[PDB]
Amino acid sequence: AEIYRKSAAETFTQLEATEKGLTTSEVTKRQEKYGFNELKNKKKDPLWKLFLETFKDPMVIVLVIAALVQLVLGEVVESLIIFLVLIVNSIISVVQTRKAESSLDALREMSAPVAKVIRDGSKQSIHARELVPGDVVILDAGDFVPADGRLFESGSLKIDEGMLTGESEAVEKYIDTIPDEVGLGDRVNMVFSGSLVVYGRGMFVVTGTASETEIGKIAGLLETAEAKQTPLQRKLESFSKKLGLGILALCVLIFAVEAGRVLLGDNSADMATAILNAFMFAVAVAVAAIPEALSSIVTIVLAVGTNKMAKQHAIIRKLPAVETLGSTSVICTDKTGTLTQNKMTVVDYYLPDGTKENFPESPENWSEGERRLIHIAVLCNDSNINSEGKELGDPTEVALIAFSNKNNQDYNEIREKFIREGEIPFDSDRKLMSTLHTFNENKAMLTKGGPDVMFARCSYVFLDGEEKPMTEEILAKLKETNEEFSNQALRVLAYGYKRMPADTTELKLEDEQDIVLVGLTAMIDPPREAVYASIEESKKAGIRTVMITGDHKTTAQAIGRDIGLMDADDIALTGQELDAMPEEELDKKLEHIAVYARVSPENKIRIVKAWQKKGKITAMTGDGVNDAPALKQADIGVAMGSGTDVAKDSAAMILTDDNFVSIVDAVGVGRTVFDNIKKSIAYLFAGNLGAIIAILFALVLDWINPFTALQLLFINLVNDSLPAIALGMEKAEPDVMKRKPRDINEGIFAGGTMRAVISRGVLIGIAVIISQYIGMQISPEMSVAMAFTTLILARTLQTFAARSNVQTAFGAGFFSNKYVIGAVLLCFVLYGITVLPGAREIFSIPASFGLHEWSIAAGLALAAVVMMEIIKVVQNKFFK
Ligand code: BEF
Ligand SMILES: [Mg+2]
Repeated sequence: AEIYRKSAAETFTQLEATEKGLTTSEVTKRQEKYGFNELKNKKKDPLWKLFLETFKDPMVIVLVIAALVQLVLGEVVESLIIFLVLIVNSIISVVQTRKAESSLDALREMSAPVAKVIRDGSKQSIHARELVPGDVVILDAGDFVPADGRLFESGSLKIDEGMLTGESEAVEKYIDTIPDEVGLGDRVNMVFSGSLVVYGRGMFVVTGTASETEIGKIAGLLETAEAKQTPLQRKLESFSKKLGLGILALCVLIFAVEAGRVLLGDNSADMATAILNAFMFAVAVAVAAIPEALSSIVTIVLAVGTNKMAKQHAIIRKLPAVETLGSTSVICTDKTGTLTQNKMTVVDYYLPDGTKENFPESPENWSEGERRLIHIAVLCNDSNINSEGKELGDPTEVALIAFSNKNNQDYNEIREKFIREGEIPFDSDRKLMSTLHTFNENKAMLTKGGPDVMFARCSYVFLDGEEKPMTEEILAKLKETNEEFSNQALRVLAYGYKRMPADTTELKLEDEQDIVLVGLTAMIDPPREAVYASIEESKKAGIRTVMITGDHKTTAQAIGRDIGLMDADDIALTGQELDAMPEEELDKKLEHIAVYARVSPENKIRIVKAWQKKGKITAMTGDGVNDAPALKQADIGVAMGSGTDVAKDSAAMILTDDNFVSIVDAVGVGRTVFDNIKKSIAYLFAGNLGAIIAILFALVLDWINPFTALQLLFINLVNDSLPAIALGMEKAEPDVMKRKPRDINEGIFAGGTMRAVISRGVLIGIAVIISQYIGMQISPEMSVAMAFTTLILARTLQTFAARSNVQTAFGAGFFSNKYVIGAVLLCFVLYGITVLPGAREIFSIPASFGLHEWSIAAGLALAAVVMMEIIKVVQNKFFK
């Protein structure tokens, strides 16, 4: 924050080193003191730590207590089933946590393997690991920067600072000390570790190593990035705490009821039998209320959504990440490589003849001026594309010839038509290269460079021909066009041709006057064709989009206004302004600011953290290294296929096809996934509530347990899991994309879903109560069998009613959800397996369970479902 401001001698004196180098004793003492230039990998959570962390869930705690109670009671099989369920849930959660945590290693491969360091007066290829502040490193083209440092001798050095600015653009490096504070991407006189050197030679003095570097700061932010809780995960945690409190209250009520039946009853009833009955009732309540298959069902629905969006070439590493997309309220975005294609292109153009909007794609129909413009654009080129669009040098020349080829006019044919006869490379202050290649029977010299230099050098122009050198009207029009392009943040290069000499004798400075401007071409990183549609859909979906980019203020403003991110002539927030902004000021000015420019990776993490502080599920989407801290910090991080590997790892999603529409598609798929998950959880907990009501009513009447532990485990694991998955297979709501993002504190049972849960559970419990009463009219074992049958069949047929909370199954399509019908049929098969003579004893179903008792129980379950439909109709007609 101060090294770049200080002079080269000042920072040399600060580090106690000279330009010659440092001795071996000094370098080894400085290596032993805060040395070891490398990104220390985080030890990260071991497997056992994650295992014990997964055991802190209230549902897991209640299930563990129930399993221990069953093991003490002698129910070895049911306790082992509960233990296996807990093992499966913990394994699933730990696997998901490991997949999320795979966003590690910080990509230390970005750091250079070697480093040309002059040590003890000798130049050696010392490995970048053994580098210390004070070490003087020589840089050349194609050499990764080993450590952060300040320039003191650099000859036309250019560094691809694509891991802070996020752009593969060769940033020019000058040794002059910066007198004023500049942004992290504008530090001209300071190299940064992990940034490739594109062109030129340089030699700097290291000022930072390991975590003190900017890539070190990025690695530190990645390591300290908060493991965000998924909105489904946080809703389930809150409802799990509530359900654990409710189950503890239910067990307290059970023990109090039994203690009352003993103390207020008679001394004949032994304490041991009553306490044993209380323990069985409490463990049955725990098993029933806790959905043992809930984690598996949620994981399966999330995997279904992940596969659905992987069909669109968007790999979602984290299973809850699709849900996190569904609950997204803010989409933070990078510009270079994420909004734009990270490929410079020519978008606009101008000639004194005029501008025909879009450049014609037919060279046969091309005008003379346009043809000469393209010619003096291609034959003066520096880059090339030969195989699979391989880029030769700077993206500016690549942009020029890509625009030339995009008009169905291959540049290679023109280059072979007009052989190069000498050229001058870039001359720093002289932006004009002015190649002197011989043309077709004209021997005209062609030039290309910056706007201002071209306009100052020449006075002629190509209006219709060799126009007389007047410089008022054409100059005004040219300047107006250039200023308009600059206001559009369009990079401008002006080209011309001179032919007076027609000799081409030497290759040196020539008559830089009278180059006869024929036109100039605009240039910018254009937004992806899918970006505008994605922005329009996100705004229609209530999701605001925020641009966080390393580009200058002008380019970010132009891109935001191009895609409708900002208002008319809005003002973006520079990275410097954000750095000078206290967190309170940023929070006060967060909704109003929609585009951030010239930001550092820590600035991106700061913006994402601030947006998450406002209770909004932030969707940071990026492709560069600078986005990786923000990708990890965001609740959902979205990467691109062409983005860097660290950005792909740090982001939950990876758009392999770089389709920005896939981001809004993921938002919609996640909304549908959360609707289906809420349907499945509502169904599971309505069945659980029915079982709980039946058990409590049996308790208060001194009745036998409606369902044993094995029966409840079977229902919750194989007879509710399949219908819950089927309801997770539900079709998308018609207005799934028009809904505002769901509240982060909405709760799992909200917006009429709690009412449906309560009604369905109450009716299921009432049916099981009536069935148990009818069974007790026969025998307690018959009561258990018929209560279990009624509960299992009511929960099987509850799939139809749980499809929608306002529209009945008869009216939403009874067979529209083929998964629901398949799950209902398979649950019928499973229940028929239960009433098999061999398996009757396992499910406490006596051999006397005749077809009359089955008919009564099945009719009670069907009446429960019919009354559930009737209650749904009464609810959506009367009160909402
Ligand atoms: F590469 Be970006 F636009 F931060
Ligand atoms: Mg980028």
